[PDB]
Amino acid sequence: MIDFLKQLPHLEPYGNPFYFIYLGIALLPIFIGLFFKKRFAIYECLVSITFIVLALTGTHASQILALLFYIVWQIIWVYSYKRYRSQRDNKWVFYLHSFLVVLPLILVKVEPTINGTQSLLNFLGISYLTFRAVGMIIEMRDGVLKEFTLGEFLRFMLFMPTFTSGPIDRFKRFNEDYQSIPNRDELLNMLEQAVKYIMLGFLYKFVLAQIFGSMLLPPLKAQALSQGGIFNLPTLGVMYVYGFDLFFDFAGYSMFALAVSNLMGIKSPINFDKPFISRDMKEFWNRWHMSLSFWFRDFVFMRLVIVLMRNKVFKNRNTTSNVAYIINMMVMGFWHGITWYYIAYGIFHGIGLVINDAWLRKKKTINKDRKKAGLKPLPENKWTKALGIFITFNTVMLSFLIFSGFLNDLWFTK
Amino acid sequence: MDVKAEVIEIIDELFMEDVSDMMDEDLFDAGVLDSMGTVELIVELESRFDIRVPVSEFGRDDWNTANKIVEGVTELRNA
Repeated sequence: MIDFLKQLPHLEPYGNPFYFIYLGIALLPIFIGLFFKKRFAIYECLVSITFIVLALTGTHASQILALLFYIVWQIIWVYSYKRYRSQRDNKWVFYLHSFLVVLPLILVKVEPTINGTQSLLNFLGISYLTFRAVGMIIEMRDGVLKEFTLGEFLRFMLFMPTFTSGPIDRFKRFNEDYQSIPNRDELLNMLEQAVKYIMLGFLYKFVLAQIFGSMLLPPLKAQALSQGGIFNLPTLGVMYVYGFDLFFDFAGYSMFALAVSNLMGIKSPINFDKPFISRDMKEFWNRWHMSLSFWFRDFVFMRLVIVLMRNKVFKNRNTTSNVAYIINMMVMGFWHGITWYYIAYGIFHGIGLVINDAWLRKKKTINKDRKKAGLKPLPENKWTKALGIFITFNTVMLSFLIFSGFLNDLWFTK
Repeated sequence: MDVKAEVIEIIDELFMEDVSDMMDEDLFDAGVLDSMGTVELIVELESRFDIRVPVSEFGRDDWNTANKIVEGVTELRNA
């Protein structure tokens, strides 16, 4: 049965330009359908299952079973909470259902720390699917979700264009978007945006990410390794080159994801908004991997701050804000993986954001110190702005060096 | 007791500025609430009204003006 799945044809999602010929032909009925305000429920799941399967039919095609296990496991615990939430509503019950929904993801991440090998529950989109699943447990807890079909839950959680890595979505927003098919010219507007996003994605992924990733990055790493030491000039090279590579590869993907989604009628959340012109660390997270950041903001950060303010655990206003930042960004690090550098990447942006916030507080009190002592407000102009951008850009780029796990090669190969 | 009167009287307890007459002001822009100040209001809005406030559905344009805070509390109080 595993050998059958391995024999099965394989197409990596947005792997080449010629992939879009298949998906284009395939989605064409769906898109034409939406102009007459109708969806083909059965055909939409068939074409979704095909492409999800084709994305998973690699040399480790056995993961399809891990996905099949996952859907069953999620149905159980989502419905378990749905059934419960009708009558009672308790803290710890919600915590248990949250833990259980994330437990396969926890097992996948934790495994190679113990084992040195992968979990059996591991399949491609697992890290991005889990957010959709827990999302419903959280939304039921807040009493903002009450009614849903198994069809509605399944369409959302295992949506085809955003499966592997694509933008994180929330149920209420996805469902309403799917529920009301956009009108004729708004739909044509999405076609225009889809054909735009594919053109850009082509440049971003197959041109630019190619130059940075496969052309410049490999010899730069090779050289940096020969040089040795805890840092060298070629290591400053990999820092920028990888940074841009990470951005272009992921942003290009995200655009493809958004484009395919558009052809499927719904408009998934965006991931990037000119992240490098950000003057602020605070601003950066409003521009970088937005769907992930905006999720973690509302579901991990915001929720944690209330708990530390309900219980008034810390002395002042700012420590509860600081602890929430460091925990939230560290959990995000753990989400990437349980290796030293992902956790480092986490704590980095943690203390990065507290430093950033402490400065904004200090700048406001220095301005009041000046205004009351006679002096004019501290200067804010094109060069202070640029300086901010410059500091931010390099903080961000250094973090991507940590994130790349290249510092593991340079320091610890031995 | 009145829902509108208590929201008006909780806002100038933690922040100390009455906004009863000029009420449709954007509280983020008017300099009433911090990044952290909204969290502090939510906690006291829960303690006073016996309602648990959805902050994971909280949009930016949702509960920004005092009138949308008053009207939103009443909807969550019974319905």
